[PDB]
Amino acid sequence: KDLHGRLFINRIFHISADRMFELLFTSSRFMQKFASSRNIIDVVSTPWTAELGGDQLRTMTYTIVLNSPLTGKCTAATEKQTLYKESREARFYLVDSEVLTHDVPYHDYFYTVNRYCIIRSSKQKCRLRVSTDLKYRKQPWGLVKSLIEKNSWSSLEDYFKQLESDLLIEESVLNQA
Repeated sequence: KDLHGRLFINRIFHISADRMFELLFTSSRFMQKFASSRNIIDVVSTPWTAELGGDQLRTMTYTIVLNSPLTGKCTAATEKQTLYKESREARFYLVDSEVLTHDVPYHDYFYTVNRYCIIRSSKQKCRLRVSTDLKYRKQPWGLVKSLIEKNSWSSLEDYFKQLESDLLIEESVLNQA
């Protein structure tokens, strides 16, 4: 853990900081393959756009195919991302994302905030840190809250485990030559 939330990824990758940003935060081959493998469909992203103070913003929408008897056939989702003005090309990227689901039970109660930190180590190597917090617009109580928490944290752990694994596979491709 860190002060922001549960720390899911904290790993050195032999991928440059700039390439890591491109992999995760543009419409990359890696992301097309990763989203499809997670049954995330109809991905639409606005362009990264500067706002007055120097942060850059974009919005993504997509549909998560769940096929679950607990959460339903699918859910729409919205992800708003902020690339912080403190970021520096080839050195440091900080992206905060706020993710809302539209259709699952209790969708109006909770949302997630993820913080992605990419820090240069060397010319072709960086550290990726990802932390997530589960936030509430309406506080559930007791057994309802425990159900939301257990299912959300389990789903997030599986997602980031696969993201990490797939980045290690991409790392192998990038370092072959």
